[PDB]
Amino acid sequence: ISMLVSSVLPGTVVDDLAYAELYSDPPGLVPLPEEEPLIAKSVAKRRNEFITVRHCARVALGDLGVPPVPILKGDKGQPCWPDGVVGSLTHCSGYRGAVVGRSAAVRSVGIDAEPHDVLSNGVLDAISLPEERDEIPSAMPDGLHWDRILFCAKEATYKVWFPLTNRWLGFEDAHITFEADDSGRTGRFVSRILIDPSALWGPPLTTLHGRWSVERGLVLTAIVLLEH
Ligand SMILES: CC(C)(COP(=O)(O)OP(=O)(O)OC[C@H]1O[C@@H](n2cnc3c(N)ncnc32)[C@H](O)[C@@H]1OP(=O)(O)O)[C@@H](O)C(=O)NCCC(=O)NCCS
Ligand SMILES: [Mg+2]
Repeated sequence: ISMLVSSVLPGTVVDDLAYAELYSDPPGLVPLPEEEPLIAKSVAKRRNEFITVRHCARVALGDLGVPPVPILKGDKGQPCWPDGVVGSLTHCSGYRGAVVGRSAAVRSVGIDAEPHDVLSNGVLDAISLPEERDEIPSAMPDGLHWDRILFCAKEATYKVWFPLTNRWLGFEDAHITFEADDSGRTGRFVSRILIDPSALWGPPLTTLHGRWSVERGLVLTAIVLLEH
């Protein structure tokens, strides 16, 4: 099938990026030796997911011109990319995906996949602002689980943010606004950061523009920031 993450990478960015995805855990994918301590005591389902996602990452790197390398885990769980590379990883039920780019062209990337299923009201209240719960249902087509799409967009926001700030970003630290395309299955979002927006260097992260998509029972979101 066609790759789902394509739908949330706009033309302005897609040619600076490489990506790969899978919808299962193929047998005989293996970790690189350096990675094995990370999943040595993990349950098989996590072990295999980890392996598959790292495999997608190396396939994408390969497309970028980067030889296969181990991808370790940093201090706050972030992937350790090779120098000169930025990227993002995501998994959920029925999806494993990776997007990478060269850091000379791409400042940061965050992606996230979720099942297109409802969230509990308890979760919705923890991850949303009162104003989002008022605004989004009007912006989004009936039938979309906009609670999950919101949640997915917030997680993508953190992933694009952390490599540029090395600071925490909570769910109530960004206000997300949505629009829907005519298809009703794709659209844009903007995350407005509500805390100190300063990057470690360069321009501040004040308003982050992303894309969302619903297809094959999945929500995909992505934010891509280019180097200017
Ligand atoms: C870490 C988190 C963002 C992961 O998102 P998720 O949708 O639950 O799970 P995903 O499978 O999509 O993503 C997991 C991957 O995120 C990546 N990740 C973890 N921490 C990260 C960080 N600090 N920066 C960037 N990427 C990170 C990892 O690569 C991980 O996979 P791996 O363990 O195989 O290497 C999420 O679990 C979380 O804890 N969020 C709290 C922060 C947040 O979302 N704030 C909202 C800001 S508006
Ligand atoms: Mg997710």
